[PDB]
Amino acid sequence: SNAMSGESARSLGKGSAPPGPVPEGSIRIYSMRFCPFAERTRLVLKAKGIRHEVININLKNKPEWFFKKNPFGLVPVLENSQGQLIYESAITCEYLDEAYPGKKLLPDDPYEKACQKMILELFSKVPSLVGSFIRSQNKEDYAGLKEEFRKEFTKLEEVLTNKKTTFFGGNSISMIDYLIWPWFERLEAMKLNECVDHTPKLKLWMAAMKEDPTVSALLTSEKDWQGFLELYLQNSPEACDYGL
Amino acid sequence: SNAMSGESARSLGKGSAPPGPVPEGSIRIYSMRFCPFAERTRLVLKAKGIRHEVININLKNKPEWFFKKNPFGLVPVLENSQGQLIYESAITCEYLDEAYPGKKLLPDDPYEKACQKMILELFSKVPSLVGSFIRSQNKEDYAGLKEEFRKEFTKLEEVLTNKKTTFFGGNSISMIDYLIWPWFERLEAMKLNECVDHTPKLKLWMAAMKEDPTVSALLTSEKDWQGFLELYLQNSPEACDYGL
Repeated sequence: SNAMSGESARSLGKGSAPPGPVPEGSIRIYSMRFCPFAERTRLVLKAKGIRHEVININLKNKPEWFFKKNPFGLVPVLENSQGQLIYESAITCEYLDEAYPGKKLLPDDPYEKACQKMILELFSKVPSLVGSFIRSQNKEDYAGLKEEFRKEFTKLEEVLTNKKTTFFGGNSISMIDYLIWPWFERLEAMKLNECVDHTPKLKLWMAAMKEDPTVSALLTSEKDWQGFLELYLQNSPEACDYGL
Repeated sequence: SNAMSGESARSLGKGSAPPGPVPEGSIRIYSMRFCPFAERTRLVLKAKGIRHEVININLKNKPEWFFKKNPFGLVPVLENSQGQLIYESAITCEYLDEAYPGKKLLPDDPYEKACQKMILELFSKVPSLVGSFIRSQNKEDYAGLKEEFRKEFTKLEEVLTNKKTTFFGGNSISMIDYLIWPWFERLEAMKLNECVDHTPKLKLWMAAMKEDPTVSALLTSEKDWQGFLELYLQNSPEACDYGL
């Protein structure tokens, strides 16, 4: 398969040197191959056809210089040739949509843009629920979390039902779809396919997202992801490079 | 004193008569007189000179119809004559800045606009610390929380230092100052004024904000705030109307 983004780039850990300045005409993304928050930014870069380079950060052995890129020490972080730094996944995505030409991902209409950001807050509980599920130590907690997924997924189903459209912002894929897609991308890998069996519009949306050329170009092995996940929970410095 | 931002409106609770229609050319804000998040929205409405009506919600006796304005059941909520509903304080502020004429509060530059949103994230721990502080009942826990305030205020002082500006978005007042002002406005009332003494530029920004005409027009009694707070902590249905 053709390696996209920074799918083959080994991560930078403790003792790595700070990278050199970003070349003129390019934008750098500090990312992690399996981070859903950094995937939002990689999806936008691909969709808009922005020339970019990827540096992967070993999130379980972070270089001290990374905290100079983002004081929170989290990926994604964008860095341009002027040395400007942009962090927070949603801020990185909105910045790229505004600063570069190509397909316009967010609507200009103030209310429509506000709707995409309100849908993002309707989704906000999913990332921590995904977190609690992966760290689940017994069958009782495990089963209850599946019911929570169904409850949160129903709120998204309601948005699609009212909008009477395939995607969260209309007939075509827009910003909001790319912002929430990295968590749905892993549902099958997490064995959570049953959580969408009472949300038919969201299940059709997932199928339609899998067919998008940008989405499709970034898909990776479900087994590299489970393998990564096992090591990440063990706080392994080898987690972020699993499969390389 | 002269009320120009819903200071005189008794809150609507369970059983109360819901409001009429929103007049054409005006916008409604569902608010609460002492809510710092809804205050961000009131500051933006006043600064831009937007015709608006304030409806206060009794947060400790919430009408069930309010959940149809915002499924989260929180203020602020904007509602126009077309029936569009906008919620989440930061979303309500950006929407008003984009949709209406008057003074521009957010910068035109994509990076400068991204900086405002990253500074809001650097401030994001302050509301939860304020929550914990007001609930503190131990001398050790009281002193400990003050050290955390000092550390969060230092992150804000560093932004002002690096920028060499009076305000968080330049040498003139802008969106970001209004978004964080409602918490600093109350430090004196909470007996936390001394927590800003180690952050000189932050203390001068507080003085400068106090002199802004928009900030000054929304001035309230420190004692009304304190009295409201005691009752709010007791989950009293009389809290939101304190002073009326």
